Amino acid sequence: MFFIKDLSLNITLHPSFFGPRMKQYLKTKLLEEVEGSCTGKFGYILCVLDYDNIDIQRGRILPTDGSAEFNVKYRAVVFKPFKGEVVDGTVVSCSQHGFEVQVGPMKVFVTKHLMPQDLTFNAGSNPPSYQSSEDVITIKSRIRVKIEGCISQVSSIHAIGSIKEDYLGAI
Amino acid sequence: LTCPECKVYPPKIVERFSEGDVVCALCGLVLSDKLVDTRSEWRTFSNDDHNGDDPSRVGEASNPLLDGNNLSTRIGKGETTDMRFTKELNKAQGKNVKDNEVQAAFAKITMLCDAAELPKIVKDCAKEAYKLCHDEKTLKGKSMESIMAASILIGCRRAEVARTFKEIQSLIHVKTKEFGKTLNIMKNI
Amino acid sequence: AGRAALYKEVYNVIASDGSYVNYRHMALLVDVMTTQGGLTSVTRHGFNRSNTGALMRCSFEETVEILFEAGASAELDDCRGVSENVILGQMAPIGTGAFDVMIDEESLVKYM
Amino acid sequence: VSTSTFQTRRRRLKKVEEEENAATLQLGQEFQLKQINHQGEEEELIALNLSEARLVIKEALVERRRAFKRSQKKTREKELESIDVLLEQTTGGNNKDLKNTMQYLTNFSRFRDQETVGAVIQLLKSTGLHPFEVAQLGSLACDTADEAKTLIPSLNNKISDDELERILKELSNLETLY
Amino acid sequence: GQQYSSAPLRTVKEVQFGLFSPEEVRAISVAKIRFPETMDETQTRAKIGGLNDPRLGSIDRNLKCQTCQEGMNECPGHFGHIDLAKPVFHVGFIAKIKKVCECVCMHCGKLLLDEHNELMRQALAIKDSKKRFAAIWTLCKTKMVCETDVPSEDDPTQLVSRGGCGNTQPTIRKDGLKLVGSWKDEPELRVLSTEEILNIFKHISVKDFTSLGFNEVFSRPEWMILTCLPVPPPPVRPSISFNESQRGEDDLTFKLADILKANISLETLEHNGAPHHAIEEAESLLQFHVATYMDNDIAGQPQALQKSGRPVKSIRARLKGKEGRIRGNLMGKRVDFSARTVISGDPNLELDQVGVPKSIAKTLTYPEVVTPYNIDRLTQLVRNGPNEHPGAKYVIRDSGDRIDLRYSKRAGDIQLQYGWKVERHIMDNDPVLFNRQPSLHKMSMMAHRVKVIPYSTFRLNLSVTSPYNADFDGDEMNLHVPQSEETRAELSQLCAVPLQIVSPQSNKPCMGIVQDTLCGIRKLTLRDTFIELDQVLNMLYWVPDWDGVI
Amino acid sequence: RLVKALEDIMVHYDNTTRNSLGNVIQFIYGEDGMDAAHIEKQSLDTIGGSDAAFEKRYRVDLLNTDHTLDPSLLESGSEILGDLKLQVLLDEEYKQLVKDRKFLREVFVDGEANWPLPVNIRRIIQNAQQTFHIDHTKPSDLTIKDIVLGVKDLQENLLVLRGKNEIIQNAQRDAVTLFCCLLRSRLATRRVLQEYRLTKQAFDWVLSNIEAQFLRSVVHPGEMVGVLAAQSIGEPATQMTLNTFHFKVTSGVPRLKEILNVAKNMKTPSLTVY
Amino acid sequence: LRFGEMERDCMIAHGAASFLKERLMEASDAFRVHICGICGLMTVIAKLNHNQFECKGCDNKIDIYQIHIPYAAKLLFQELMAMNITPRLYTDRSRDF
Amino acid sequence: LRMKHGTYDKLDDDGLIAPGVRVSGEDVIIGKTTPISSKRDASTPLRSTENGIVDQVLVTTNQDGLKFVKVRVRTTKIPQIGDKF
Amino acid sequence: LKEKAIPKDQRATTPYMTKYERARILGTRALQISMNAPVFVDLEGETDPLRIAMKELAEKKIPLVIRRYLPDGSFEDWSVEELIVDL
DNA sequence: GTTGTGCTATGATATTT
RNA sequence: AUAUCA
DNA sequence: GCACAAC
Ligand SMILES: [Mg+2]
Ligand SMILES: [Mg+2]
Ligand SMILES: [Zn+2]
Ligand SMILES: [Zn+2]
Ligand SMILES: [Zn+2]
Ligand SMILES: [Zn+2]
Repeated sequence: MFFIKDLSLNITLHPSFFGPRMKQYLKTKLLEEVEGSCTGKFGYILCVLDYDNIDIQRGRILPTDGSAEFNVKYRAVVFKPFKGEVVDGTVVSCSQHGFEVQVGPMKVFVTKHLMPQDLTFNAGSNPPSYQSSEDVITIKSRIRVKIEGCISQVSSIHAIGSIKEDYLGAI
Repeated sequence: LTCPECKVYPPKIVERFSEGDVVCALCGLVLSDKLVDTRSEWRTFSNDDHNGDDPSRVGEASNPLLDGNNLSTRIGKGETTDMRFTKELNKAQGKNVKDNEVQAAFAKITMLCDAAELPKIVKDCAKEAYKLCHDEKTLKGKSMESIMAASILIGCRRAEVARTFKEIQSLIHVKTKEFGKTLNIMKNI
Repeated sequence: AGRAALYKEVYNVIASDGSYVNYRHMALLVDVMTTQGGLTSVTRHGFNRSNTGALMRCSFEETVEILFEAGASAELDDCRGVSENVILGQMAPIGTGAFDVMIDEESLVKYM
Repeated sequence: VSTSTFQTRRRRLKKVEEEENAATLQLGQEFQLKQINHQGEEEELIALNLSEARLVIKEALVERRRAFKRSQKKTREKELESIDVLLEQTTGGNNKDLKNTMQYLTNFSRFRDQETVGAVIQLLKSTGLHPFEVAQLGSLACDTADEAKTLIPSLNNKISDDELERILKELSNLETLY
Repeated sequence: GQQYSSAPLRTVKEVQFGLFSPEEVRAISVAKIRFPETMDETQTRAKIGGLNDPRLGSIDRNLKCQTCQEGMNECPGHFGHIDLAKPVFHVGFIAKIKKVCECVCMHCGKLLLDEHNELMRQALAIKDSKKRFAAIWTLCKTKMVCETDVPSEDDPTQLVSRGGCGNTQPTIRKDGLKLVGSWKDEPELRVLSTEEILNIFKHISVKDFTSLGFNEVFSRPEWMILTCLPVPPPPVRPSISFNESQRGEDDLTFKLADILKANISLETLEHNGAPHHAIEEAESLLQFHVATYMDNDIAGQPQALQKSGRPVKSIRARLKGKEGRIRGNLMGKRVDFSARTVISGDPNLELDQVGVPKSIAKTLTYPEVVTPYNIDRLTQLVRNGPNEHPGAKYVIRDSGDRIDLRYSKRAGDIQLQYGWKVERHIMDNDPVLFNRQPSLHKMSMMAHRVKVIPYSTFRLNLSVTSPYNADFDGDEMNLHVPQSEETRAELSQLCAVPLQIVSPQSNKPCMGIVQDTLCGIRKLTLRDTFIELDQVLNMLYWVPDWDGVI
Repeated sequence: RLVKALEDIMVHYDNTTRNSLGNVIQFIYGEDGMDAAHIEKQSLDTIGGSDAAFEKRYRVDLLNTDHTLDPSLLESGSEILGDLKLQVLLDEEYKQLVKDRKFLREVFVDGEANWPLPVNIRRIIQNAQQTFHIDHTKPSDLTIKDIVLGVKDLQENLLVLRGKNEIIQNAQRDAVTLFCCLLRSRLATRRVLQEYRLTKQAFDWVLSNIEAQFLRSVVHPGEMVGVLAAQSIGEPATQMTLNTFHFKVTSGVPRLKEILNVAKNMKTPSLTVY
Repeated sequence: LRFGEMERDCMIAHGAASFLKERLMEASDAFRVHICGICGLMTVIAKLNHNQFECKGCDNKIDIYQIHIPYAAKLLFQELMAMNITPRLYTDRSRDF
Repeated sequence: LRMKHGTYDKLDDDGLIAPGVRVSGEDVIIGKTTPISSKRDASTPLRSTENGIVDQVLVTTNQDGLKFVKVRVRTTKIPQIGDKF
Repeated sequence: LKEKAIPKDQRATTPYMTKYERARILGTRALQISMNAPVFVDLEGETDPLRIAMKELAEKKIPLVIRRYLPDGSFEDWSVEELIVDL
């Protein structure tokens, strides 16, 4: 996982920016619009690489308003989870319904029903935890999860995970 | 509409039709730019085009007060037409045809006004008086040929068309005291 | 040889009026009527029956009967005709529209 | 304004064609392994394990701070702090996505140094598995060849049981003791 | 204005024509459309969950447009569907439909002629889809039997069995909007019903109809037959609410209601005890209403008429003629920022100028954009107001907010910002397109140079009469004002009068000295003509380009 | 109908004339690649006249006492007499001139001399005299080489079509065939020295102006050529009055219909037998 | 006043392409619709305020372009649809040339 | 509702201008409302391209007795430039 | 495909600027100038954006580039610096 | 051989139900 | 729809 | 009312 992807964005510049700090404004407008966004298609666009060699290309000037539209080609590190992927992460929240595991930029929810048999939610614990005989899972512990499926909400990707099978769980 | 910048309770606004704008008379802010000619737009529904050459003429006016909303064209002869298909498609409209039939009591009012030499504004009041009182429990079981004979004097008494009750006794029919009580239970409604 | 006689016959109609049109204009018309392989009439069942864009053909004479056929034949209009871009309200690919203009950052930094 | 990719596709009108993604190595239409360079040449997919991802981003965010000071002309625990300094200098600050990614990567990375990472890179690339699998093998620490072939089902029969145990041995050694 | 959408602005590069799959018609639709009632929740003032906005488009200066909101000047209007009781022919393809049936085996669905046939092998080779169908049809319209047995391409001694089914093919003929077959002492004659055809088409093979010109994705034969009816939104068929007892509906809304009524009727008949012949009687009524709605000018059939005796304006008829949607709303349309009046001649104008009545110049506008070059000048114009000539009518802020200068109390006070526009009066030396109809060649539209003058006529130099073909016997002409800094450059650089002097029509100038000046330039040139000092000085002075040397 | 049929025809950036399909109609617009507005009727000279007078006008024989250039016409005239190296240049020049003759007579078989061609060469020679104050009594400082090799070098500069390949280059030579015929008939060695009396300075300027004007005369890619053609024909068809006047072949507007409709049944069919 | 067909032929014959465009759009019709980039239809439910789009039927909320076309052109396509014809509009090409 | 931008001051309370008043563009000759519910404006303005003085104004009922009013407006047209002879 | 960019040498179109190319360049630049785009020339008191764009164009300091499309899809890029203006 | 099917100048202006 | 305008 | 196109 954690890919590097070759992407291209279309930015449009209003003529008043047709000055010497043009390429700079463009690369900036790229980092504003793309970096830290999130799409179902590519995942989380986390960071744009090689700031110096971002290719601005030539800008086609639209024929109505004087503005000019560029196709900025850039390289980025992205994050896209897949069903079946196994990931380590940290517990960030933990309720009577399961717990969330923050993995990279995205959280994964482990429903109380994809959990080992005797590992059950005890609310008298401080904080509320999952309290097996040889396991205690709470709000700060490290977990290894298997992603049972992803949900795409074009702004973020959320997913649901299992710790039931062999080799999973706490670490 | 009310100007977003000013907001005074009596919202003084003008319709500068000639520039096709709706302006706030105080600050001068234009509140709308798309503006349509209602006269010429109404010309597309009620025109003088009976031939069928006008490309502007594209709709028809109806009367939602009298016949409700019954949109329905009629199969008829055109330029290139066989007299066979007209008959079949009309004989087919016969199988598709109670209160949706009591609208033929408008044909009783129309044929009574034209027999009484009455204007087009009187019929449409007699048809609206009859539609709003023929299914009343306040009229219940009055002589059904004397409640439409009473709604014609109700339509004449608003359109300023002088017609005595004895003038409508000559038309149909009228039983005097029978269409005189009916001319009062409706008058209350 | 037909192309020639066709120019010749058109030329005669113009020169009979004592008028004069530059050869190219008449040659262009004639050349168009004949590049199909034979005499293509300048009529609804001639030039407008070629395999051009569907909206283009529809703007002259057969309109709806052209758009139904356009539908059932699943035509694809590549929008190179002037007619198409006019219907679409876009800058036509003619004259001032036959190229494209782009800014170059390299030389913009040069000049200033 | 929706950010586009490097490859083309025929719009057959039938949007109903997209398949799901799994550990049968059926990544997206986007992330399949034969993909295309900005210069137009066909190169292989690049999936990074952490450590490797932590370095790419760090190395890149520094290349960027340089350029911003140019234009200005006219221990793990300690690193968690230094990184949050680099972000407030180079990123838009609203980038909570990246801020977590670095905290995550910094806390879960098995290999710290570019030398060590290169050693993993060398080792894992003779096996000629999917680039997705070598990334997982670089991120998930496993002791038995079963652990591996359970957490990475995508393998199963691509590599032998004993040859995979050799590799897990060499990975465990290269593991940085923070 | 019209509010901002984050959607990427793009241009249309290709247009992919096709037919509507009933599956898709259903899928697009935002409303069921169940009742022939317009609005009136029984004598009310709201739309009925049934015809126009059951969930649909919005009108009447009211947002309500199903979550979409926006209202009139943004909403495109979204479609509803109508579920038809039985299949009906789309009037436009009754032609094609008959032709397809002649090509395909009825009841079987196979093509009547194989690759085994020699002439068909040739027809199947054709590249143009349209020409190929032509050939293919001409071949197997005569094939009156679906073969099971056919001689191989080796020798007629042993026959190779192609596709099965061995039925006689009917000679199909068009009777009204129905298709009639005839199978061969005395033949069998009966009506091919739509449901048959619809079924026979579905069985047609993908490689078969592809050979017949159709396309597997966008245009399948089975979609030539209407099963679901896309219902157009109010924008396509506007309504008007006059005075509570007067209301105007569009002819389409009428024609739809008939389709619906005829539909609701036939649905009840099939549901109930189907009397066979009383159903097909009601079907060919539905067939008529649906058919007459797309086309009312049908040959052989009676027109659907609208009470007043006038025939219903079908959809076909709105697109058709000059004054249609094509010839008259797209290929040519009336426009803003234009003016027209009587022309008169003026020997004291320049060739490339045009006399513009002060009244017109005060009405027509050019939206100059505030930069620090014109910022001073524009502030003075605004401050003049729209009454005095050199002034302005509107001031447009960056937000799109436009202000009518004739209603602002602090008119001259508005501190203009760069980037804001100021819609000012047409001024002297602004470029305009001048045009005299019929515009027969490009010199009938030439870019002129405004001179604001008094009196109500357009004034033009006489030598420019020749290409506009104007005489001053009450002729009117057209002025168009460009609105962009870019669009005036196109005029000034390309369409300008002085450029059009030497014409490509005939490689000679198309403008010359005429009338008085031509007649008098002869009388001035005679050897007899001598001029003495006092008047010579006056002639000399009169030439603006005079070098001051007697 | 004419406009809607020529609508999408225009000239593309390879000086070709295509439609919205990219189908080629004309390979070089107007067969010459020239913009119509830059063309003028010009006399082709060479084409007509007696063989005897043609020889009197163009032939230069440096090897013959009588038919050489008189030393009044140029400085080098006295030491030009009998110069065998030079005479091969003029022999070439005059051979090329008689080639053009038999060619122009193959092209305009009736012998018409006045045809529309770009660059008015007659007015360039005029402007050259008005400018440099050419003295019609003093010998020029031109060499035979200056004139002969100059006009040969100009010809290679009058390009309508660029393109490194052979086919394009051939289409280039072909589109400038008739102009170069005119050009050699106007800057023939004798004619330059005897009739125009140009000087080396004037002659060089003249050749400069020819090149620059020729370039200015070629069609601009984008030119809507077809609509232009339809209007150029439609418009004077409106001025057409038959409307005979004072008073057996159908002519004018109704005959023009037949031609465009390609009507099989024409009103006045005829054939002229020679 | 009517800028008719013949007035168009002239602006073409002149090569003034932008003038034609301004005259046919800005000077008149000039509408903006959103189209789905799967089916070239104008069936996008653009709630510009909430910045939500979506073309159901394609179940597509991601592939949406906004275009600028004459209203009378938008009227034309809707009328063709009304007659079962699909005028599909695409913003990318697929054909060479 | 939807009043004309023109002026209504020249109307006497019967909704008519008295004859003799001089008018001008966009001004309201006849005041009318079409009550629907308070009421929309159905008034008649003088043609915007014209002007003059009201000549005569008559009030009547027709065949069926609908009140209707005719207004005459007089101008004097003095020969100007675009004028035809 | 974008391989249809014909390289700088091997360009074969007129090295002269077409009447429409110049018209569009002047219009385009004038437009941008009126939209407050930076001006690349000492305006000697000039205020009309067209007059300014012409001063830019006669100084060959417009940073625009014409992309000439050929009928088959290819194109040749020329810069106004290099195009010859002889109109 | 007969039927049958498209279209037939540009713009402008003024009334009449 | 008629009348009319160049 | 054409004139050319398909039955
Ligand atoms: Mg005249
Ligand atoms: Mg005249
Ligand atoms: Zn206000
Ligand atoms: Zn809506
Ligand atoms: Zn069969
Ligand atoms: Zn869609």
